[PDB]
Amino acid sequence: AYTNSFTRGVYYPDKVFRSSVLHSTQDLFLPFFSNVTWFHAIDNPVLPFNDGVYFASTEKSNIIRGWIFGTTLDSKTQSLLIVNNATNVVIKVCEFQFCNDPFLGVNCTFEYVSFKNLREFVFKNIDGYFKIYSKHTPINLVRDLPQGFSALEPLVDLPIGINITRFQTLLALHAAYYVGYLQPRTFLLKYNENGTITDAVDCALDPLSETKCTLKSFTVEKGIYQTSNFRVQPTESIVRFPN
Amino acid sequence: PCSFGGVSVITPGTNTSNQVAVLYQGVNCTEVNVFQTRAGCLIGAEHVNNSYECDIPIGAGICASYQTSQSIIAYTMSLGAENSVAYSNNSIAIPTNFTISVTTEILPVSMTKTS
Amino acid sequence: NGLTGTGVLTESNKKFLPFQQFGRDIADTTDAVRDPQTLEILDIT
Amino acid sequence: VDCTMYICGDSTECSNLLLQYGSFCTQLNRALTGIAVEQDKNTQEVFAQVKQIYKTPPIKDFGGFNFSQILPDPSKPSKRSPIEDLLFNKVTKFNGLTVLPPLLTDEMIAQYTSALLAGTITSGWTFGAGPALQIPFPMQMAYRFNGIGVTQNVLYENQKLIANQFNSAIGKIQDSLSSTPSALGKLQDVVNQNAQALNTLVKQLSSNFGAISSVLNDILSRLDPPEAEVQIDRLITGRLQSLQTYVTQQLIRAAEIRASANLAATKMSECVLGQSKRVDFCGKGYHLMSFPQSAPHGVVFLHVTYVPAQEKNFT
Amino acid sequence: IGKIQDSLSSTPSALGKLQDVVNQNAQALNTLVKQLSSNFGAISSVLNDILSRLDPPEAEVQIDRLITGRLQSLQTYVTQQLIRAAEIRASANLAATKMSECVLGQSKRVDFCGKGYHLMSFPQSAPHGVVFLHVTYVPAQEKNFT
Repeated sequence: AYTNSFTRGVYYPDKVFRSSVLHSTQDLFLPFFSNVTWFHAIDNPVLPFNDGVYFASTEKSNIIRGWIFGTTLDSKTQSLLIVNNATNVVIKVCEFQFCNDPFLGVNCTFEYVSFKNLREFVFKNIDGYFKIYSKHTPINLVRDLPQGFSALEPLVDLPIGINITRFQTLLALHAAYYVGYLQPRTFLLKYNENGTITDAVDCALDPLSETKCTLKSFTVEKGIYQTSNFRVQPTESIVRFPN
Repeated sequence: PCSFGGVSVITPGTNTSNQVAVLYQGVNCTEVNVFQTRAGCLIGAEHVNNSYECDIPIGAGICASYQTSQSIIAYTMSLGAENSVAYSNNSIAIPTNFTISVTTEILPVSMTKTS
Repeated sequence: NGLTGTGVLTESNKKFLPFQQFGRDIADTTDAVRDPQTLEILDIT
Repeated sequence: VDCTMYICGDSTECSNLLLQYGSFCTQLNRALTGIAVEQDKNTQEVFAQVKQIYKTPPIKDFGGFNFSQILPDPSKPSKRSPIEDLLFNKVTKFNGLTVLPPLLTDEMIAQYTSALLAGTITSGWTFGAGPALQIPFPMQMAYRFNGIGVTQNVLYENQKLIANQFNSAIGKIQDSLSSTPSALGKLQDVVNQNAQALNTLVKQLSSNFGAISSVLNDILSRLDPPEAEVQIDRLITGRLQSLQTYVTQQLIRAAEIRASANLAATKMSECVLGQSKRVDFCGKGYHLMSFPQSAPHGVVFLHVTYVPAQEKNFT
Repeated sequence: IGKIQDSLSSTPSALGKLQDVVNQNAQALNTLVKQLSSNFGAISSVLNDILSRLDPPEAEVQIDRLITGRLQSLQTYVTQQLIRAAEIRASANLAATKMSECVLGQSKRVDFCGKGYHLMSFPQSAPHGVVFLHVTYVPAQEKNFT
């Protein structure tokens, strides 16, 4: 059930340089059982969304060339609308005369004025700012992105979080989609000093992962353990109370 | 009132394998592969005629182990082989040869000091 | 900012790759912050 | 015990407001696991001293020694001695609490003790360190008597009277154990202590813990913030300090219980597996034999003694 | 002697007793260090920002909860370390007894030092521990007689 941007989909909540240490964080992530087919318009376009790709295979691209779309296929929301001069951009919920069918030719600030290069984006509207993350490696095969174990190391950024649409890590240079099946839980990281690190782990694939997160470790030793108490499901209250 | 109970997990070492079973404590399977036992519900285990000593203890007088390859199975406790001797008013046994053995023993002595 | 004290300044070697604002440590405290105004790593213990 | 639901009463409020505290009931559960595993380790240590199971020959011809009162009864459905049955007959959780069953059970405990008894009666002390060797009971008794410092022929010249005395003594000790009502004091004390402890623990809930109200279901989400946090945090001080004394009176209780278990194991290894020269260790007087028996959460011993009774003045 | 060298070189399961106490103390230290960083209901956990912005009406309750939480946690530092001291002291008493009885002489006690009939004993040193070797005598071959 794994077909990759690999166990990326762990974005980095902040720049705090934890190094070579365990820490599990609860944040907004994405659920299980994401399957899809290939159709007709009376092999992967825009995915079930969030910000990028899924969880296991290999690739390296030099492929993408063109665009006329919206990232949510709307362009009323944040499209991949490039009037963005790569130093200043425009992103328009900014209300202009929208055309219901796009075209091609031959205030909404970035400077501050109107991707297998896996630069994550920002439209997390905690009181209205805009930004970008950044990492890089490409797509020439079924799905991919690479392996390691941790988040990376801090130099310059301005972080607030993301709202774009195709669950991540993204697809670019150096019909309907297909994605796999991922369990959302906490994510353990180990930032080695040299910073050669990508991955994490989940807690409820199975009782194996339940022990893995309960013991706060990775090398589970032979034995027997008990996880969180299973309350026998009280579907409804009891008919004992008076009136 | 309704019952409740812990959810227990039985597993071998990670490098050994990754297949895992699950144990439910105090619950009744009628009220929830299935292996109904007094302890509760088990998956992957069977009443197996052959027995061994306890390797991974589970409780309630039953022990489980990674066994037939090796898989999580349940078996009844086994103590050891039986034996008997012939005792008579005019019987006696005597030894003739010997041997030398070496054994070890470990004990803790102390602990660190802090402030 | 807002740190002051009496002591001997110490050198630094910690590296820093593509996304930071300020230095933070594991112990839920502040131990070694690269200089905000000179863009030079500086660790003081 | 079930920390979160026990102390919060299954309150979503309590849930999202109590995350300030942390891992308290986690290390509480750690301690509970420690004591739980210690119990079974102690039991295995005391009752795991023999590697091979033995069994007695079916013919009961032991030179007058009627061991029926201590041997298991095949006719009865439970293979236990009549004195064991007499002992077993004389000797007679919901709001976030649980009780676990023991790892070992009476059936295999009885099997172990029966195997021990059969092995020792069949082969004396020989099997304690090597392969068992058959040897007649009177010759074993002669060895014991030479061990104490008396010439062996005395046993031969009086063996009938000695056997009569032994049978009479066994009958009289059976009568004494049947009559004695005060022997179970320590076990009864332990059981009553545990019962009273759990009783006060559960009864603790009904108190206010100083609360300025008493209705549990209605107020504590009529008004959560400063009447909840205070009621539930004096409740959690009460709870985790009565469990501070719960866990730690249980650990000191387990410390004395484990000292008792260690001394019991030494008693096994010395008095039961052989004969001891230490004065007044395996009972008073002179020590010859040893017969163990099973009890709920306890063990029972038996001893054989030699005593002189008729002196005369001499020069 | 050769086979005991090989056996000790091979089996790694002996050191569990010492590893247990080492990991126990390390875990206790880590727990007590971690418990500091919590807020216990306080708006902040950094004292400087505390006295700069929020006074001690609720910094007096934050220091109260701090002192009482460390009452339990450091009275239990010393308390499980104290029950541990009781266990280690009983262990040291037993070790000294075994030293004196089974090293400076020969013991007639049954199975007090190894299995069989004890002949020799040599102690060996270990980090926070001790090692013993028991040399016993065991009969091998038997025959029937009358």
